[PDB]
Amino acid sequence: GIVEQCCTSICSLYQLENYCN
Amino acid sequence: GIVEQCCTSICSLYQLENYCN
Amino acid sequence: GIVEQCCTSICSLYQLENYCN
Amino acid sequence: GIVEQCCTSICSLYQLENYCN
Amino acid sequence: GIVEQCCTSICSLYQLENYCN
Amino acid sequence: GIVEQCCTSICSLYQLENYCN
Amino acid sequence: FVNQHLCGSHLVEALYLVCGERGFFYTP
Amino acid sequence: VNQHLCGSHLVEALYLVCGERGFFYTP
Amino acid sequence: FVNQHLCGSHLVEALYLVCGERGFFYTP
Amino acid sequence: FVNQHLCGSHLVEALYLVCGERGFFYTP
Amino acid sequence: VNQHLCGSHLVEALYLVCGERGFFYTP
Amino acid sequence: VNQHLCGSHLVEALYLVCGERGFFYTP
Ligand SMILES: [Cl-]
Ligand SMILES: [Cl-]
Ligand SMILES: [Zn+2]
Ligand SMILES: [Zn+2]
Repeated sequence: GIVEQCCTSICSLYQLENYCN
Repeated sequence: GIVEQCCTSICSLYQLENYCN
Repeated sequence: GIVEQCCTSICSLYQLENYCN
Repeated sequence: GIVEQCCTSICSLYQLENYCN
Repeated sequence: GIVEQCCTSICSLYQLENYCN
Repeated sequence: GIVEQCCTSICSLYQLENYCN
Repeated sequence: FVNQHLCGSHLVEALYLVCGERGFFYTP
Repeated sequence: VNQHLCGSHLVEALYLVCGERGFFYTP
Repeated sequence: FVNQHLCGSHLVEALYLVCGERGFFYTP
Repeated sequence: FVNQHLCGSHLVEALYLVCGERGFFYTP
Repeated sequence: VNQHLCGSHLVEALYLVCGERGFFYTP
Repeated sequence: VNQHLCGSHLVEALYLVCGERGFFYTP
């Protein structure tokens, strides 16, 4: 998930945006 | 300025991008 | 809502727990 | 202390509460 | 107090240093 | 730079101050 | 408006800590 | 601890990028 | 009330950085 | 005055995330 | 640096969980 | 990620220590 995807390596704004709603 | 624009109104990330560089 | 309840009054951690899950 | 107890591994709310007052 | 002094006026880091220890 | 100087090891207030202006 | 934007930021912060493994939704 | 701390930056970043929409978060 | 709750959060933050090895008490 | 000091803190935070490798200047 | 950064999250978390009582912190 | 997170604390610390002057930041 986001912790898996964005904590081992940076997420762009667009990548982070997959977790909106 | 940024304080005058974004502390009175909410500024989105696209507005804020104009103060980068 | 949470903004309406906790930005007008201070909300403790027990109040806030009701918006978890 | 808290840095010893809560930075090598997560502290619950109750664990953190030992450091109140 | 610190809230009464630094939430009404802006407090610099030198003002704030007086509430350390 | 600051990331090089202040993320591998703590910077004092005075050290951080080199990056003001 | 701003008042509440900034408060929202602290609220998510606090919900993060409080909710634990529950997690949470936030909408403005 | 390192990922609890990252999570906390993540929600803050979500808060801003998501806007009106809001977001969901679970660890 | 909220104004000051949120300011308190920044204040602890700033006292953290400023006080260093001194540390600090905070009460609301 | 305080209102804006505290908002500035969130603004730098947001500029940090948004600007990426650009970076930014901030002045009050 | 890793523990200075953790400390900063710690005080914030203390600020919220302790409430009226407040707290004490030393590194 | 560890340095992106440190950066975020850095700017906050800069914001406070620099005051009227402000600061510049680049990663
Ligand atoms: Cl605030
Ligand atoms: Cl961190
Ligand atoms: Zn704030
Ligand atoms: Zn952090």
